[PDB]
Amino acid sequence: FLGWLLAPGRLEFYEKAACVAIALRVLGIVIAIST
Amino acid sequence: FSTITQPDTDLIARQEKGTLFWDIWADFLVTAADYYNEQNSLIENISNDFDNL
Amino acid sequence: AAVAAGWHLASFALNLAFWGVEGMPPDRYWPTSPRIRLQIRPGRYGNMDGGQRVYMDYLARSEGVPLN
Amino acid sequence: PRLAAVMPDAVYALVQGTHKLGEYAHDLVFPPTPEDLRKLEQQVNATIPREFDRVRQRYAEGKIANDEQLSSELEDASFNWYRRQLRTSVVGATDEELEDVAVRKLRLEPPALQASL
Amino acid sequence: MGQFYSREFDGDPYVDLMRSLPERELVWWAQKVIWLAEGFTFVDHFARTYPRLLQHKCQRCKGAGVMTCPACLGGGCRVCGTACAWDAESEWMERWGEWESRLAYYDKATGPLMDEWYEDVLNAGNLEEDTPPVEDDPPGPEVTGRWAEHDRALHKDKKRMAALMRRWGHPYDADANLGYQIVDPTASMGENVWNMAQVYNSLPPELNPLRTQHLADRGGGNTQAAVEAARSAFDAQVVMEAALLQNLEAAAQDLPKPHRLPPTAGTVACNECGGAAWGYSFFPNTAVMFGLERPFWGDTLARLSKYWNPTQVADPARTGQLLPYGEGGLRRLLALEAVVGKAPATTGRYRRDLELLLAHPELRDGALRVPGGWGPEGGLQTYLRGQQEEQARMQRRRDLA
Amino acid sequence: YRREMLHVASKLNFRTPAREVRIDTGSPDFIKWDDINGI
Ligand SMILES: [Zn+2]
Ligand SMILES: [Zn+2]
Repeated sequence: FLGWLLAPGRLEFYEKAACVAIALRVLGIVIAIST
Repeated sequence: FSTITQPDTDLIARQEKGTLFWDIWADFLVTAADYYNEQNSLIENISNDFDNL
Repeated sequence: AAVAAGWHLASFALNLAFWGVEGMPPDRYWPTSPRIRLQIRPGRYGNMDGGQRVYMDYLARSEGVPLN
Repeated sequence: PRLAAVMPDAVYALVQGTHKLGEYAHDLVFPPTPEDLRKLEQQVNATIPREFDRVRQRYAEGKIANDEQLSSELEDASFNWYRRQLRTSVVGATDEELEDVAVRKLRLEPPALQASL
Repeated sequence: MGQFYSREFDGDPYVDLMRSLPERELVWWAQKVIWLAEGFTFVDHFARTYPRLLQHKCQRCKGAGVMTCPACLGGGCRVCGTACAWDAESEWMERWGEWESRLAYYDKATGPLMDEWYEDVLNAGNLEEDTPPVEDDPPGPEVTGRWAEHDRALHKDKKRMAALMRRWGHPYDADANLGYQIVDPTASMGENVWNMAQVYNSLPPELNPLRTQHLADRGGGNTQAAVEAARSAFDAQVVMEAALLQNLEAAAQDLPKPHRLPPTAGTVACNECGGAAWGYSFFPNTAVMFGLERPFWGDTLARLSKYWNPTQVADPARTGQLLPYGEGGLRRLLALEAVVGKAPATTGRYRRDLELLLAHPELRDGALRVPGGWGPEGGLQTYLRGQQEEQARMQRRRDLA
Repeated sequence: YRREMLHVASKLNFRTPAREVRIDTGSPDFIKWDDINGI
């Protein structure tokens, strides 16, 4: 099960999604505190 | 039939966010407005109730 | 194999003999629309004013109207 | 950010943190001996290669460094030991011919049992 | 992303708040893609793991699809299978030679060294050199010995390599190895399959049809035929390897194997199933659902220990049975193998070479490395015949002058 | 946060006119039930 869940393709998807989520959260912070 | 026609994640999240923004935040600032009573008035009341709350 | 298929054929002929509803009265525990029976209706979100348009064409494609 | 590198770091953090927490909580209920802290120092002292002794004493008498002159000093002894190890592995040690390497890597000679008793 | 303006989006209390906050719309789009990814994953897991309850196995062969032919346990058996290809033990090293040749083509392990040497032999004009090493020179001749031979052959290093470069080019130019920068271990899978699918890059030179597409006609009518008739066998071998590895990956767990292969030289097919070892049944196979498909070691131990110990209740006194069961017991009742074991009879085919390795000790020198094989067509005997023949050639050339 | 408050306060008219009422029962002029008559 874990060999299927942490396959390389799924790993790269998780990486991309985490990066974009961090970006959007920090952008929310930036546009909120500068208001 | 009655299982697969329930609201999916989008609608459930919309409901939760709507209750957070309108079931508490709306009536609270309504109370503030009546205590303090067109964008200028917006800025006025948000600033005042921000300060003294 | 002939017997085992004749069973199904008899069932299908019986279902054919019905042909519809003529002979069946209305029933109040089983209306014809499942939304009445299941108490389903819309809420406040998910309702756009641009939705009725697409609604109509769905209707137009269900009733057979070929115009679309 | 490259989870394929984060997972080993996560397990490493867990292992090392558990070990440190354990040693902490172990030297509290049992305070360490005030003198055999020198004995464990001697035990780790008996294991250092010889290529480092030319540096070691130099650190006692001031001479050695400020902080980085040392860090570049250990690299020289380290690579000397490293190249000595390469030589010993391939062409043999300091006092053994090729036949002794052959009998070493063919495991033809048992560990001496008669002598140890 | 400024899509929720228009008039098609009035009537929802939340879309308007996203009309005034584009950060909210960005969050909305991100979440609306992530939720769909998660749904795909859920459904994929279900479809992967649910069919495992409906798999049932034959109860006679226990999902092997194949039973033994007992006669072949102790002009052969006509009932049991046919031999395989790697069973001929006399052709093992030849097949391995062909395979390692074909494998040396793709092998990109030494890639960086070949790359730097190719770049040095292409430019040959930069010369970013430094101080040459203090050179010791080889011994003069007339000093016979081994160390002298080592040093002498070692120092003639540049003219020999030059002759090598003059005969065979750099490997990338003769197409002997894969191309210059076709594959990169850190780029992506898609780019690498694109680069390799470009011009028969997946095929070695020997099977590349472009090498031969120009001349083939009345002379032999074979070269372009005996090449497409070898590339076919090659691809069959590759697909067979894929099938075997899928079987092994299924057998790594306790799952039943997907590819049912025909019987082999010691086994016959099961006669309850046709050899189809298992199947799907719409009935849930409770043994998997409750986890009882493995049999508790003690039970198997008991069953086997009672199977290998047949019991005799009768006594040969009452029943006049003098011999154990079997046929022709009377003839059955009528050297130093006990001191030095039996002689192994599967290795006679090497005897000859062994004897050579005892008559010519010099062949054990650490400098030599022959191809490998057993017949007079392989390895040791090839080198030996070459040595004797060339020394005879030179002997005859000495006297004529 | 605040940025949103402004958007809500801009729409505070389209929402609902129902004002909850905090009635008193110990108030001095709070009217009991039958203190009103003629009814
Ligand atoms: Zn079977
Ligand atoms: Zn047989």
